[PDB]
Amino acid sequence: ESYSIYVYKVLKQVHPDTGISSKAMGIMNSFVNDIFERIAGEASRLAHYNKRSTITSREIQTAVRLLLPGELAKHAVSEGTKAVTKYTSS
Amino acid sequence: DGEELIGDGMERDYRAIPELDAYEAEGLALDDEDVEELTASQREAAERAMRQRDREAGRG
Amino acid sequence: IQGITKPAIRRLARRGGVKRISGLIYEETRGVLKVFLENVIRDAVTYTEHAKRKTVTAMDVVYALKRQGRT
Amino acid sequence: RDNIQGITKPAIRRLARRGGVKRISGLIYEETRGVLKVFLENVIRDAVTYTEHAKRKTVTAMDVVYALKRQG
Amino acid sequence: TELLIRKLPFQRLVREIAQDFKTDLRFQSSAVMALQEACEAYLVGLFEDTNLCAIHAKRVTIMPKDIQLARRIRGERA
Amino acid sequence: KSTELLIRKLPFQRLVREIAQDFKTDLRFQSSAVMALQEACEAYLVGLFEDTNLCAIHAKRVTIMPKDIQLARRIRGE
Amino acid sequence: VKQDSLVINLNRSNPKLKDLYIRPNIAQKRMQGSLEAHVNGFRFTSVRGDKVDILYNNIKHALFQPCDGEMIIVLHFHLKNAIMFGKKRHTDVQFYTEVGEITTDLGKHQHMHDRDDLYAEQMEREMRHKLKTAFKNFIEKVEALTKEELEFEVPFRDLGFNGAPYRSTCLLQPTSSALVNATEWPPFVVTLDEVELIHFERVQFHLKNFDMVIVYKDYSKKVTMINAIPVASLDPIKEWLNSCDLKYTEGVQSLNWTKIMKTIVDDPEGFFEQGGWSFLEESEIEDETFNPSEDDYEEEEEDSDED
Amino acid sequence: TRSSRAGLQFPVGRVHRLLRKGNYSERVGAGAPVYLAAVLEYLTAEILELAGNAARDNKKTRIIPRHLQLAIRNDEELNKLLGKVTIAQG
Repeated sequence: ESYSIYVYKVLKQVHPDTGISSKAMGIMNSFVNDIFERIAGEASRLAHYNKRSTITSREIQTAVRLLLPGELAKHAVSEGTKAVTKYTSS
Repeated sequence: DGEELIGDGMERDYRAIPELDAYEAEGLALDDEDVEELTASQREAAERAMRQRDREAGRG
Repeated sequence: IQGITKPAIRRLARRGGVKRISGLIYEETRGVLKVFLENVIRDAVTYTEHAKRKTVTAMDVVYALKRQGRT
Repeated sequence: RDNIQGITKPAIRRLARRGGVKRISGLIYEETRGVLKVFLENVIRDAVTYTEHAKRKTVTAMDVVYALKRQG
Repeated sequence: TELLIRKLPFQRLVREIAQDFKTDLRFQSSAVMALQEACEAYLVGLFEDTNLCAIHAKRVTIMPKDIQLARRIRGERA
Repeated sequence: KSTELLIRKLPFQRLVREIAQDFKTDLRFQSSAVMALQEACEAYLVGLFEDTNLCAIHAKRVTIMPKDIQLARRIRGE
Repeated sequence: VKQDSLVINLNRSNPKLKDLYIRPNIAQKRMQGSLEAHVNGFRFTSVRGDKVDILYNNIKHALFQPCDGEMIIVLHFHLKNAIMFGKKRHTDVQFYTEVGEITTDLGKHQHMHDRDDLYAEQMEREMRHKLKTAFKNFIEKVEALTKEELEFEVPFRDLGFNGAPYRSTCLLQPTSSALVNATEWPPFVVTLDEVELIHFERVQFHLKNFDMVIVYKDYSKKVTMINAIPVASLDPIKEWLNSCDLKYTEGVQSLNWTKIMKTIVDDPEGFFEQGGWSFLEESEIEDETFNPSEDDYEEEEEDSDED
Repeated sequence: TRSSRAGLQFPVGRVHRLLRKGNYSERVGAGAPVYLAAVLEYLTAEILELAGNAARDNKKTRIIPRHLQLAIRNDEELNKLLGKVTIAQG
């Protein structure tokens, strides 16, 4: 639905003194929905490319490295790997 | 030979007139009415059939 | 019926930096507008029809726009 | 210069013979080489990613066609 | 605000072209705004390409030939 | 399936090695992969040359020039 | 406008270089000749004998564009006063030399010898070397002869941009004290120290390019509108705008410059009496701000997907 | 509370449930939602950083649509990625 609270929290994380107008907030929701749907469609296609009946984090890493340009791809797989090594640490 | 757009005459086309810079409520859903969007399977089936008849190009 | 105001086309030309148009471009622009409108409205009405209701929402519009590459 | 500059002129003129191409000038060679390098890098990025995430080091034709149909 | 094409004629043309294919529609205000804005953006892009083509041909005047050439180079003909 | 005598295979594979050294070193290709690469490359180049000739002949000139190349790229988005 | 008569010195040998096509053409047929440096001005001659006199003090900017990266090498001259020759009055006069390109022969009668692998690009590179070496010698020799009265200028091609100021699109190249493009005749020249401010038009959400307005320090001259400059050249121009450090501002609307200059010419006092160039720089009512007290009550609904 | 185990603010479990709700594939993996929320939080944080810096150079607290436009315009890796979008006003 609306993912406004998590965006407000990361906004407080990077620049706490800032806020956001509601129009820009709905545009943020639209953008995050669109990019999530693009990467999810890419992952659903890869659920058939590599023949796996399930989707692992390698597929999401591939989708990130494909849909993104040079710097952002590596700079996002970094955060992905940090969070997955955090979840694998129980 | 042609018309002009730089010089005199541009500002007249930007005039604010209320009866034209507004919308109308014919065939418009009331804001009080609640409407639910598509499910995944519905839109996937619709777009699959749509691409098939886009190769078809029946109408025309 | 081809109801687009001519100064709207002039404003469109100005936003694109066009300088000298002829007295014939208006019909071509109306035709291309109708060309794009018919396809996008066909996609939107199909999305509304498979939703099992008769209401056209902005979400249908963005879903129709997503196919071309504009989100 | 690079290690090697690219493809030869008669290859480009045969490419032109296959298009409706008429009256080729003497500058299109270098621009063709540059745009070829740009587009080749754009596609080989995806090709090598597809081969590396297919858990192998052999780049087959299937990865190539996957990349071509993804770009669209 | 100084804006582009006025809302009412575009909405009327959209309704006419929409009733051409289906009857008895329910519209949302945001949907019509999205239609108008997306059409305006795509039209500005195509106008910019058309001006580039008319400038390439050493002419200061724009003609529909530039429109068709831009549309075909984009790949939008069928 | 007629895209053959345009491009010599030797500079093609030399250029494939020059581009493969940049991103991932020591990868291997089958011959079918190379043929598919060549087919796709010649297809895109002949399409772009068609568009370039369209733009050049649109310029009231019959000669193809780098301005037509850059115009076709910028409409295509390269 | 009058001119100065050119004088010849037979006491010593003067600079000389041939194979320069003149532009613009004196007769309607394009024509080639030779060029010599003298005591007070450049003497351009040809096989017909067209005596083109270009006075040294009459040269505002001496332009040179080389033969690497472009098929034609150009020696361009901008005059203070336009001169009449061949019944034609010209202000910018260039002389150019070509290297050689094929223009046709694409399979209708194309010989097989392109596949003979002559490797003629090495000969082309040596020809380029000979032309650029000869031009370098000519430029140093004329620097010696001029006593450093005037100075030539070579453009920044690497950090140039694509622009369409005239009816035709081209690529514009900044120089030390000018922005010029003599390749696409009619040549475009402008001097940097003569421009007060630059105004950019049609900046918005992603568009292919933009317009740009050059506003001169004087006002009886129309502002020069350069259209079709890509977004990729937006800030790089600014990287050069802070080199000579001239003021630049942006705007979205295309401006009525005819009326701007008319209002400037008729009554100059009132324009600076209102601030000067101060037209180069509610919303909450028009745009609600997100209320930081609206939240989703539903939590811990993640559920378990097991091992 | 697997979002605390993942170490990032985004709702990994909600991401997983919306992935299997879209009926993209048969099985859905245990590690994909963590990586997906990781890259989503990274991109949200980076774009919020860009928007906040634009708001600071504009001398405002809130970020409006124009701040987002000026932030992605001065980034070739978001113009070459998501320069093909449509948002003007509301």
